[PDB]
Amino acid sequence: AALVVDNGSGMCKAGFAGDDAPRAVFPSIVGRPRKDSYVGDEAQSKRGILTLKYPIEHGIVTNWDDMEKIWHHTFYNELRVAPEEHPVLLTEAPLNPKANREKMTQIMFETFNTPAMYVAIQAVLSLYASGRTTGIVDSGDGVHTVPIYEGYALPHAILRLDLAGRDLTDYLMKILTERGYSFTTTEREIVRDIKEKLCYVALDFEQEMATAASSSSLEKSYELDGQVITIGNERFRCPEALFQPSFLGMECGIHETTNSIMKCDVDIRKDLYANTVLSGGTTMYPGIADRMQKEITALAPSTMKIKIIAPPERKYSVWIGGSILASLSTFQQMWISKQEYDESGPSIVHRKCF
Amino acid sequence: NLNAVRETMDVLLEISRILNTGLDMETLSICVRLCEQGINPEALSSVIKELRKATEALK
Amino acid sequence: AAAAAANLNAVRETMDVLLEISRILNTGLDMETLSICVRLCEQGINPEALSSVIKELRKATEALK
Amino acid sequence: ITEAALVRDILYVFQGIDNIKMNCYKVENLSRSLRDTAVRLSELGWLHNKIRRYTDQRSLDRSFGLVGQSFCAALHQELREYYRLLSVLHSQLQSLTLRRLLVWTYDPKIRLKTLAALVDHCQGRKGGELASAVHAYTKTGDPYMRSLVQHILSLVSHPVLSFLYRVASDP
Amino acid sequence: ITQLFDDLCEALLPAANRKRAKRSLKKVAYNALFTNLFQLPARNKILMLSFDLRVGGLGPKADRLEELVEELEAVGSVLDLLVQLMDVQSLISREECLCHSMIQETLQVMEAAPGTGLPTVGL
Amino acid sequence: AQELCLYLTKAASAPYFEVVEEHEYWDQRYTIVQQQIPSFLQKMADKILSTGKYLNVVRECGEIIYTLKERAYVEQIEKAFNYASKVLLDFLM
Amino acid sequence: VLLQNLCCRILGRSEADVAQQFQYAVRVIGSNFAPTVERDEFLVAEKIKKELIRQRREADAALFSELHRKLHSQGVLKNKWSILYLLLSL
Repeated sequence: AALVVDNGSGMCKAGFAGDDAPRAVFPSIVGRPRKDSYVGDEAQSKRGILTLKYPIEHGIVTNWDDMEKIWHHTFYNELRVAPEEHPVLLTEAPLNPKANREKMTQIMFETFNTPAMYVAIQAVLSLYASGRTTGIVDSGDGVHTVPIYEGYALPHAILRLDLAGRDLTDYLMKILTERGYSFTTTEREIVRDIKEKLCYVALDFEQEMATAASSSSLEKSYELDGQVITIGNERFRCPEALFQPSFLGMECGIHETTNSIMKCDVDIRKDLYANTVLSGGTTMYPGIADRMQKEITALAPSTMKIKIIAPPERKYSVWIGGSILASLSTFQQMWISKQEYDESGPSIVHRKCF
Repeated sequence: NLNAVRETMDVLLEISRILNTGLDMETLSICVRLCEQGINPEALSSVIKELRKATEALK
Repeated sequence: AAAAAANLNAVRETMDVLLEISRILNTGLDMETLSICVRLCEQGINPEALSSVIKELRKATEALK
Repeated sequence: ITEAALVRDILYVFQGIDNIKMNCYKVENLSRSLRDTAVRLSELGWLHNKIRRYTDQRSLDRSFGLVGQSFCAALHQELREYYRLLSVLHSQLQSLTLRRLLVWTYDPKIRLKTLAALVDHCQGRKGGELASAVHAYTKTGDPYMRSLVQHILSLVSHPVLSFLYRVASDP
Repeated sequence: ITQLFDDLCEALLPAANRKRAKRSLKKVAYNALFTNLFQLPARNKILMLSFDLRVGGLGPKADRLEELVEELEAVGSVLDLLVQLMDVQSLISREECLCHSMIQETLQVMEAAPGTGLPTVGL
Repeated sequence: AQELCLYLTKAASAPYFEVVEEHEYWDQRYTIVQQQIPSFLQKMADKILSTGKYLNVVRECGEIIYTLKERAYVEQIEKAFNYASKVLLDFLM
Repeated sequence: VLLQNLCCRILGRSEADVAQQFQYAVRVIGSNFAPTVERDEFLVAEKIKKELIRQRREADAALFSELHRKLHSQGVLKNKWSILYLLLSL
């Protein structure tokens, strides 16, 4: 079996190629005492006696020593396999520095002795999962609008937005506190749950605010120790920040950023408009697809055909795309083999994983 | 609306029945809803003809 | 080779003679349209039916102009 | 008497038309090994009579109702097929033998076992009371019978669900 | 969209390992979907098939195929996917091929080597 | 003869696995019969009776294969009894 | 598919534009596909000469007789009756 490992800024997803879903998902954290190293859920569970590190906080690996520990954890603890016995498909963020790609390659072959490996861009895998090779795609925990044409991401048109799930969770804690409650402590986990369960994107912000101000029709209850609290306009005000970052003191929203299309050759822009795919946990808010449709339509030419694709399984579309790719007959010749690595070294990744 | 999208889905079965396509009622609603997403239909013609091919190797 | 170029000559001849019969009869056809009506008539098609069509599409292109 | 001659008459006793004559089809010489296998084979044709008499006696009177027709007209779609099997078997008589028939007609020895015992359990039932006595044959478990009778019920219970979508009435 | 391909792969799966084949058939769905992506009006393609109907008879059926696409106007990409995928003498010639395909399917087993067509002897 | 006696029990059990005897205030409705216990489900003779019983007090209101030394069916029953209660208990709260 | 090229030659449009006419062309061509009269190129020839003579163009009536023989000389045309029956009508 080939392994598929999706390296996420907040959560890593791991499993076996061919499967419909990852076998394991865990926090991208490594902790050491304030057993010497803790990784994943355990690090989170015992965070009280540990100092936590986030080696891929914004999608890009910043500490390779701890990233190596996350991968070790992935193989031996989560999947219970020996990496030297299975090819490994890894995912990377859009605009990942070339040097990082070589580092990942060297670590897999030299540290884990993988028989074969490959690295693919997250957004590209999500597009594959939707059955397309062309389109524009990703909102996760700590961080993109990625135009893709014929399977190739267009780096010049890729845009990064340092606004994602983490920021939305903290913003919800802030407005719930302003409501009269008090969510300030690492309470952050509780609010993250409230966010994932009761939030939604309003089709029209002002109208929704007016409804919530004059009635209780949008209110939902949430039970903590038994205390039941009420969440009102906070339900949609929280994700509204994706469309209006100023609510967070940030100077463009996701609809406006999806600018990426305008940076592409005019001849493929219509293909992108007609194939705008959503992926990532932060795109799971109910109502987000219709809101994007409305907002993009307002920005694009009146004669443009706009279509937003929001797969029900988009939270794991990156991993699923990797499972699909690694299972393709034509992809087998694409793996970087240990032989090829020994022949050309780490830099082969640029040619093999273009 | 669900009454309209039922009729439009019921008419579309007949034009797939006289065109002699093997698509039954269940696989049709799967493919109609999947085409409704926005996938290109030139590719779906190949997956169904291959899924039906590997299915025959079992029997 | 050769027999594939001798056929392209014997067709440019006939398509040039049928264009002469077409002008002395004063059919409004031209060299491009006439090559479509010849191909159709090779497969076997009622010229009483095909000519009713041309007498109609030419009768509707004026209501739009 | 040659074995082929027996194969000629048996293909008729499967219908009711009689060496083999008419309650067992007593055959009347030949060796004992032949008479015994004919006896069982000939008797299958006798069953076909009991199921034919009902779909002919009740197709006569016009006071059997609307359910008693969809039943008496669903015992015929399960008989044309029994007339297709007799078609195939006759084309090969021109080779098949007695011991070869037993495997050919081992299955239609059961369908002609449920139907010939489904028309006796519901003799005087007319109207809905008949659609309730061909449903008391589904609690059987046998996957071959419970999937046959549960089809005749889907035809007999069509007129009942025609009044309902439109209970003894008084003139 | 990541699930609508998972429900599609279930319908085309013929009922009975049914737990790993779905995992492998989802590969054939993805391995074939991206080949076309790597590499004209809509109603006209129906008429070109409406023509071929009327030629071989069955006129009214062809006058029906055009009758529905006219009311389906008052979705275009859906019909573009569908286009991609003696009355007595035929009766006596059907009920005669049956008796040729019924006495053959069982005489090919009745007369053979002992234990070929039998599945219990193959154990 | 172990492939055979597995082909029979695989087919002689479909009716049973598609439906413990019933009667006609609620502890006398369904009651376990002690004799007819497979003696390899004897461990879970009480969760089966308790699983269907909860399904009936809601209905009137409004795959398993045998393997040796592998408990894939003993685990399969607990996965349904753990849902049989969560639909009734929630139905009363 | 070939009938639709014709509707794009006579009317200058794309197949996505002109679809009402092509709906009328399938109505006439279809159900009228089989030839209704016995086919002979002799009779159709003696009617294109009789027509060019009637216009005082007696010189082209003897030129057609030399162009109708060349059609038989090459031999790439199977149905010569049809294409002449049509060219005469237009």
